[PDB]
Amino acid sequence: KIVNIGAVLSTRKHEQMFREAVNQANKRHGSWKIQLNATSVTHKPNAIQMALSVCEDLISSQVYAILVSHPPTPNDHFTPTPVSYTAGFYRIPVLGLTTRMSIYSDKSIHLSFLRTVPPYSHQSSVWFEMMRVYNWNHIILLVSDDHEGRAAQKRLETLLEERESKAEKVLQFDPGTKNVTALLMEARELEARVIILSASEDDAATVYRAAAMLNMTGSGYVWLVGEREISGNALRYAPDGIIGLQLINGKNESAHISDAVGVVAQAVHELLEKENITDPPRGCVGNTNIWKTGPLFKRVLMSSKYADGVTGRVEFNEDGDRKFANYSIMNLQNRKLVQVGIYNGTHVIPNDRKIIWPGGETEKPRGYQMSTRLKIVTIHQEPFVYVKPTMSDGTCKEEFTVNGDPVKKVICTGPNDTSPGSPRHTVPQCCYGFCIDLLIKLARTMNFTYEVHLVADGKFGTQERVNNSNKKEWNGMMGELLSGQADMIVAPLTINNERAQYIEFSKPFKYQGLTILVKKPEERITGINDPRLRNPSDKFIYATVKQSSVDIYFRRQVELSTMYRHMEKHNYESAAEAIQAVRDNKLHAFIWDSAVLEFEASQKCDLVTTGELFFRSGFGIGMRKDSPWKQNVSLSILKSHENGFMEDLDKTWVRYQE
Amino acid sequence: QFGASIQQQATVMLKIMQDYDWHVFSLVTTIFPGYRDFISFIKTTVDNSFVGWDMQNVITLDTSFEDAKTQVQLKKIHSSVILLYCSKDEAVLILSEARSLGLTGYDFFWIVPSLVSGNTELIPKEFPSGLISVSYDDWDYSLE
Amino acid sequence: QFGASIQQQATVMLKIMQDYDWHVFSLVTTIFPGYRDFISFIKTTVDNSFVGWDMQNVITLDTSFEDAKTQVQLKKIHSSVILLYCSKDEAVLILSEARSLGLTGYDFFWIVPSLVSGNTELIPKEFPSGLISVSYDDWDYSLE
Repeated sequence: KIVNIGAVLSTRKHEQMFREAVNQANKRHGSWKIQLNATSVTHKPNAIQMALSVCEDLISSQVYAILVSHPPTPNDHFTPTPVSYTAGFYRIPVLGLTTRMSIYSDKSIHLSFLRTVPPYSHQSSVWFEMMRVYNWNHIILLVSDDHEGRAAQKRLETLLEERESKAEKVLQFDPGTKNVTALLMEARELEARVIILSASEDDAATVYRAAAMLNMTGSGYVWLVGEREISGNALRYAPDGIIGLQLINGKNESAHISDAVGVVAQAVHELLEKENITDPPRGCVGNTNIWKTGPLFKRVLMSSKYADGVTGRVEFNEDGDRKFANYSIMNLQNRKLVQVGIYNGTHVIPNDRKIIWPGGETEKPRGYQMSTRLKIVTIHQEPFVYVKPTMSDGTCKEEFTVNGDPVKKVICTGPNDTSPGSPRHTVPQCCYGFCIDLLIKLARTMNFTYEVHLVADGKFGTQERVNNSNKKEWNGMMGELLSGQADMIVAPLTINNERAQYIEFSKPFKYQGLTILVKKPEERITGINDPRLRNPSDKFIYATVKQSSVDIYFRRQVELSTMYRHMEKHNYESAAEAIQAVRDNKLHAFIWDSAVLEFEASQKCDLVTTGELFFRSGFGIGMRKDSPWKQNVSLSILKSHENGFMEDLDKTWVRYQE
Repeated sequence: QFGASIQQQATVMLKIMQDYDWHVFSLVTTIFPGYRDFISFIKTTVDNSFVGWDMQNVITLDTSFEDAKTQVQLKKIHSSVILLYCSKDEAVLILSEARSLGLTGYDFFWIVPSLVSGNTELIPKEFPSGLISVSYDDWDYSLE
Repeated sequence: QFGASIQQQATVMLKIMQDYDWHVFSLVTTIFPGYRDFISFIKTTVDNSFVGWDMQNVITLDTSFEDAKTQVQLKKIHSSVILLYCSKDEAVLILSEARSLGLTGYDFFWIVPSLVSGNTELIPKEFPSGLISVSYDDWDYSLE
């Protein structure tokens, strides 16, 4: 007829308040014959013998609830873990009250741990409420604590599942280092300014000093931190105008103890109304039998619904967290904490105080500034991308064409040869041609600067297994684009269904098919329907560029596996290698696009194309995902389609013959 | 530890599914902890495998099943291979509902991990004869 | 008596299906008597039609359903038009089971005979709004 409650509490005044709450718990519950005893223990500066003393004292006491209520501990470990593990050996609920670590959220590790405080990842949902208010989509994540970093990434993907957007940059590294400013500058070069930080006080002060020295706290830079990042020297190193969070009664222990007493008391009076009552045995000596109503009492604690307390509607979810939590939103106005918002369990309301930002006006700074210098990457296409070495030092010889058109070149940067050939030789040379004039037309239509560089290899990019952990990766232009080093691929991109699933496409500027390059008895082949090419031999030598989209289009064709097995022994690096090889009469056929070989037939009369025209497709501009550089650029491309500028580009290279 | 984690075990089970061309499958996840890492590992493995897995959407749970709202999600299942991540006392009720809903047919498969499959002696009669399990408990190599 | 028969009503319902080109359908028959003549009349009508109907196999019920073996035949239903022949008492359970299956969709039509269509006043809440029925109940021509 007795119920024992164990507690690890230090101060005698709060012990007296705890005993007073135990005494007042039996007030409104009638004259029932249940009794409530409480046993509180102090704290030795160690942790092993503390765990020993507490575990054998609570075995000898046979308690039902175990409480740890020590915020101001000098050790920064904050580990009530061993007593919770010892109670989880017999499945006894330990109600943690102080810490908010995400390692306690794992119920597979902490089998019988409950708590009335949520982890900080739920604050990101509050920050998602910022996304419900300030209408901001692209974020920049920075988490140093990797024990909670996977849970923060999980919660972030759970929040972004609704809008189906993507985080622009995520970062995880070892806490303790200092040279993280390179990734800060890489995030600075991005369009967004939203900064989400999840670390301890030392790394927060380190990144505050790094943003202060590099002036990343100017206009438009969105800063959004929590309670751990506004304490200690991080509060001293914080810039003025930063927005932070505050836990209402997060450190106020006296009402929190009474709330915990009310929760435990109503849980015990709920459990007394049901059958199958079991008791914890004397597990110190000769008792390893588990307490059989562990998950039963846990299920009692799952449906615990309350209506008493100064905090309010305390309620457990499936994770045993805190529902309907009042939060405060603070601002740092001239090294002074100024309250600028309140938060109920679903909605943010700013108070009568104004919101003064570190940048300009008091309204929200739209920190989504698009890149005025679009990084352009391309492959060396032979009739389209002419690359010429410089004359004296980084210069371009301004030669004139035969039609009175001056060639407007650009200073591009490119490697010299392949990686076994050239170890490291990347020089700036002169790029011009077809798509360069297309980019000149785009820069004439819309005012934006650019940065033309070249892809490191001579491949488009295929979907290949990386050599560890069985993961798909891309390479080439797609590998340089998806890594964030490139912005817009201006190249004759072969449009297919696989790449449409991953990135968005624009309107095609080129429209052509496929053809066969031969040299001039049947000297022609007339397409794929030659039966000798269905079952080839060592005579008809035909191949294509290694890691090309033509090979992917043939890989989708499940009825031409013989050509896929035949052409893999003769794939070359570039198409010019195939031109030189068939120039020496070593090749016999080559599947390639139409107008390139038409221009090369206009250059060299021995180069002969075939008669058929299959795979009538289009080539456009390689693009990113949903972006404001899509609609206006596509309208500019269609404006180039409707006028005679396509005919002008034909007059430059296509219509011009010899 | 000298053991085998659930991630490498999921890798081995998806290797089994790749070696059998069992590409049309499903996934039922309960409230047993360590489950979102399992879902995310399945998502990354499907995104990094040459199969292109035809995966049915995840049947999620909230509590012990009322057989009212979980019934609709279980009646969405029409695929053969069924994956599950739960505890044993949950799996008894899951297999009882699956036999009650007829999900234990000859076409339908059931692959469970080693954490739900406990003692070799304690086998309740509600288990389907043909239950696929993967555990590193090798009787050929003793403790010595 | 007057009016049509069940065979002429089946002819009218197949004329409805012919006028709308709903050629992909099924047939679900319960243990209400006169059912083998109904199935044979449908077979001879498809065999005497200019359509070339796509008829799925006949789902035959046995008793009050355990929702174990009948659900296997109900999950085989991939067609659009569902043809049901039963009484008024079993129709509530069949429509509730089909709603639990999710087989009461927008493309999943339901055409019922006249005898299951009972009282105009007594309408249970398990009827889909759009339930197709055929009966000789004409209000424009009275008894006189």
